[PDB]
Amino acid sequence: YQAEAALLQCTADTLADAVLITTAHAWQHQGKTLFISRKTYRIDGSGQMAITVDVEVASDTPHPARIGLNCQLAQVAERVNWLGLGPQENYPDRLTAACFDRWDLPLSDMYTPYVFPSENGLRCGTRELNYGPHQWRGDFQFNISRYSQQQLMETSHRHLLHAEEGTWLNIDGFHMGIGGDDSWSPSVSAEFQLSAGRYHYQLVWCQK
Amino acid sequence: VLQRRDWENPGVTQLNRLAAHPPFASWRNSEEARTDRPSQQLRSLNGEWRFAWFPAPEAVPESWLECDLPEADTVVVPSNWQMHGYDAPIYTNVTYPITVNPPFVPTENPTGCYSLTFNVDESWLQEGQTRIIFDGVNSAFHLWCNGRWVGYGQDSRLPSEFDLSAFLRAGENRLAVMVLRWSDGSYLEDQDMWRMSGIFRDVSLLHKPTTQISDFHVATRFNDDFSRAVLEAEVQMCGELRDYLRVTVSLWQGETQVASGTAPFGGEIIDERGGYADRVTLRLNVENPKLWSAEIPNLYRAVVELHTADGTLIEAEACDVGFREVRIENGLLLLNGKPLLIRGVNRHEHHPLHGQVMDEQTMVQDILLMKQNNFNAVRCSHYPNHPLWYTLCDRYGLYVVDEANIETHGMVPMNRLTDDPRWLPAMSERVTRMVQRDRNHPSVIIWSLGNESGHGANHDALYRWIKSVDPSRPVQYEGGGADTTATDIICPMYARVDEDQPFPAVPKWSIKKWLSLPGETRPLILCEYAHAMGNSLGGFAKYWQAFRQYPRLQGGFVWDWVDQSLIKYDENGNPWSAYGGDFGDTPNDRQFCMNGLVFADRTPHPALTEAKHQQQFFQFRLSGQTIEVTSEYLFRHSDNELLHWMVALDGKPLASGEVPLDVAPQGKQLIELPELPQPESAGQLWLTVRVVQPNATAWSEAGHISAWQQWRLAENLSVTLPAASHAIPHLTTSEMDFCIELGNKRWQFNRQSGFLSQMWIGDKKQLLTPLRDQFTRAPLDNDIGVSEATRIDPNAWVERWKAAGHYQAEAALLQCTADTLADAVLITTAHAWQHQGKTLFISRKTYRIDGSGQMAITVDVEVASDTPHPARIGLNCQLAQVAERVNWLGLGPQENYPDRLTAACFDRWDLPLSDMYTPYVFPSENGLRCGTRELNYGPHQWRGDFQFNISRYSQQQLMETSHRHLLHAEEGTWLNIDGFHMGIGGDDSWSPSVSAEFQLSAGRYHYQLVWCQK
Ligand SMILES: OC[C@H]1O[C@@H](SCCc2ccccc2)[C@H](O)[C@@H](O)[C@H]1O
Ligand SMILES: [Mg+2]
Repeated sequence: YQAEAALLQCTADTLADAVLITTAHAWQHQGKTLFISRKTYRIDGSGQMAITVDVEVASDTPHPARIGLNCQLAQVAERVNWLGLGPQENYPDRLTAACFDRWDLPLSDMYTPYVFPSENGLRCGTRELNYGPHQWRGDFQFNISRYSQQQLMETSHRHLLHAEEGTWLNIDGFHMGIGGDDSWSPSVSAEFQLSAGRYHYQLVWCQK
Repeated sequence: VLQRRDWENPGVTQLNRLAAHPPFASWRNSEEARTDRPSQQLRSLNGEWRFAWFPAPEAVPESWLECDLPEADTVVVPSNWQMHGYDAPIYTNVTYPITVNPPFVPTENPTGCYSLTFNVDESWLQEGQTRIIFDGVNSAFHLWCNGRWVGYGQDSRLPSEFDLSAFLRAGENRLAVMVLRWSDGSYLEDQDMWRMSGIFRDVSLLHKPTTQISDFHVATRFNDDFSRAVLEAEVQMCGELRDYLRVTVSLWQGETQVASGTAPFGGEIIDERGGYADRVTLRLNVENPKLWSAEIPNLYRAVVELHTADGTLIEAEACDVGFREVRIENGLLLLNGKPLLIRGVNRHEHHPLHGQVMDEQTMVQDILLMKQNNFNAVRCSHYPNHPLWYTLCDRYGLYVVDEANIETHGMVPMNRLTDDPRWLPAMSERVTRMVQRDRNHPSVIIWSLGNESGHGANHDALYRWIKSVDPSRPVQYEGGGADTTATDIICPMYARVDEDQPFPAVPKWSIKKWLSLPGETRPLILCEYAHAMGNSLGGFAKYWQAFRQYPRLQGGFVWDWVDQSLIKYDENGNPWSAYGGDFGDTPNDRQFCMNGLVFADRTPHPALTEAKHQQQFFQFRLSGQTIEVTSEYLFRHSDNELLHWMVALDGKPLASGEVPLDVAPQGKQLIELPELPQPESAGQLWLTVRVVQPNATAWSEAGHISAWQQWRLAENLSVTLPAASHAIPHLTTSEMDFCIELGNKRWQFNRQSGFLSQMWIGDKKQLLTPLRDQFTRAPLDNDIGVSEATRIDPNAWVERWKAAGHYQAEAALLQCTADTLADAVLITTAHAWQHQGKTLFISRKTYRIDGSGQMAITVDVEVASDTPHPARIGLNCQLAQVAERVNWLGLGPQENYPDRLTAACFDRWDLPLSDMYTPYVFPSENGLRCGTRELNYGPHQWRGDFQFNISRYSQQQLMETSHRHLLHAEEGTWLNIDGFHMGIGGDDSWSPSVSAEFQLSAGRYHYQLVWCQK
């Protein structure tokens, strides 16, 4: 929760028909490196931005809850449209009931109002997501809402949450299971833990 | 004799054959019996005999009974006559090698005529009884002595004895033996093995006195905690009963007499008519007996003496006694009150030069290798063994399942003969004579009614016969669905751990589910599992996890110990390994005769090390700095055991140490490690522990490793940049090629194919073939199954890959571009693999060549969801150079695959190029190493996270060649580097058996390599 990103590399290059940005970051806590991410951004003449991500996780840190990107978008739209598992909230070890199709819901149905606030509203197996003028394409899991992960963690009751300016988007290449064999001891099975040490995913961000 | 045709009549299995009994030597001195010295009363007739071969028994001339044929050769006995070139051995699995028409056999019935001239001593003919013993003859035979007919025998795997007292004369005597290849007994001997014939075990003469010991049985009973035993010995005599006759039984431990008893003949009253006048039962008390087990094979020696009341010895007999108790209680098989875990293997009697002739030296070699690989049990598949085998298992310590010679696999339905009462006589001789021969051996713990003969009323009758004559051992039988009323143990073959196979009438449930079916209470021990054919034993760890977690899963017997290949010679007289069909035998079952963990010359396959590790007797757990050691021994303390530990950072040793093990049977020991070093340098730290035996044993050398395990400790990720180079690579663009130069190095990319087509260091070309994607492997035996060109099996992996076009698919270029960055050159390619308009795979690659001279390759592959999952996703090329050594940092040192890699350890390994090839007799994909981070070969170095194989043989040549002796080294070296590789399977080899977690089914894959010159 406390680890600070330190820049290792940030370079730019003009190719024939595109611009390529390359970055690398290390996340540290008291001298220990927890994660490294290496990214390329390729912006071509069609106006698409292709993002490639490669992450390494130290074998002796506890497996992380997710590996993804987040940002706060400036705009609020009424509807979310996606091609992926739906229509309800689904997670990697609770997604048999969800079906793959084109789904379309108001932004408020993308938030599950649990009385004790937590991570909520994820959709898995997603190939395309549309929100306002933006479109993301890939093979990912996402959640979209007016509440940051920080605000959900600090607030003990759903009536004390307030909508933030704009919309918080989380796009994950990988997400850990939620468990539930019991709630008083670790219960996420070994096949749902992010224990592989190296991960790779890719996204295209465009304006359609 | 030619008009009765006894070999075509299941009602006649013998004429004039003597009763079965335990092994006898007829000593005439009690000390010679006690110390097991050779007996003058037992002569071997093994050596040179005369032999003639005939196409049928009607072709044997009548003069052969009186005198030697001039056209006979001299041959060694024991032998199989197919091993001397007289006719071809036949390898068939299920189909009978003759027309199925019981009880008739072909009129063309190859016949072997053996003869021997021999002297008999004068002293042998004045007094007593002379008998001849044939330990095994295949398949039926008639015997003559000095021209006169003596008798007839069938059942190839148990001894046949005949009285020769009335036929022998002083001086020169002649035996004549006529052996038939086929008989009605052949219908009950359809085991999966080479079909051979001849006098293939020992021949001997035994002299007994007229008043003699004719049988004896030994039984042991215990109190609740095994602190007091009663040895009960029943002795029977033949000949004239006299009042002065006495029997003494004594029990020896080494040179110390421990117990003794003496009685006159006359048993207790049995029924309204009295008792046995010609039997006696002695009871001997033994306090604190040393118990026999496979861990500690403590033996006593029992001597039985027939003597007169005034003390004159008539004859002595002896055997080894082991005190142990085997019972089933509350659904568990117990030995000496503790539950067994069977580390078993199936073993055939097979030698590559001598066929089915077993010698002592071969038997001892098999037993030492078994114990050295953590096996404790052996199944006699599928017939009684040579009598010396049970003696060696008693002395060294292996549990034995002894099996009757009955298998009728090729019948339709499988129980056609075993449900018929006309075959009940023939089957009962095979079961009752085995029990009368072997019931005194401590190593025999379970009887088996035979193999693969369905379930018939004859099996129930014989199950109940054994329970009544020998209540001290359980009975098992697998036929008719493995859990019938004719078995004490559920004993399936090839049931899977988690997956059901619901066949009609005879389903194979998953073993965990079978245990809990409504009503079921018996223990479960697999009589055959993990078919080891070729490159196999994938998923072996999954059986051993289940065996340790479930009490009623008590282990199993691997199929099987040794490959049944034979030796043939080429034109230059060089030996090669041959299999079904290589002798002109037809029909045949080709390479299905090679299922062993060892090659026929007793050299190990790579799967042997996976078996050794899963079967270890010590289990380990790591918690912080503490190792917890658990013993899985039932009876011994760890008194010959030292734990070595070593910590290494990416192959480099940092700390080491030893600790003595002191752990009680089924106990635990905690070992605390010293404060481990904290290095600053990047990389993963690894801890390896190994259990070493400092002293030699009967079965192992000083320094033998019996158990090991490896864990990851702390990791430090590398956060330093590559050193900024001054030089920039130069790009030259022609119409045909992109060419990149830096210093003396040069790379060339072909613009029509889109592959790296050549690389130079100085002026020396490095490649003979372009670096290309590869999605296929030379198919393993488990990929092919029972599929053949005549009869295609559409469900096998090789058939799915062929029908879909994976072997034929052509790469089509979609894109090939080049760009100069600031400090590097970047090449981008894309290819599609097609077959008849369908796209199977797409690969997108980037090559980045920087100023340090490194080439970084990124690969992204898509696989169509409806094509069968590919065997691998990787690159291949043929390098121009041949080097002596391969050095790698990864799992090793032996061949390992994604579902067979628990036994391999991560370290720095270094081997000659030839150890990177596994010479399976049927060629296939082989030699892979997984989990690899760095590979060095000549001047080249590859870095990444990959699996590789390196050799002189292409995947194409391995797929097209049927025998390892026909392979030839290609120019240069074939390298395969895979991001991903499918599992090898091996639950069985005749249906798909690669588990879902080992299939490449994710649709999208990514991997990266760096290729440099260090
Ligand atoms: O080593 C082969 C194995 O074959 C299978 S039959 C099914 C496979 C098969 C059938 C016919 C020809 C070849 C293989 C047996 O059940 C095993 O005991 C073992 O003998
Ligand atoms: Mg069979």
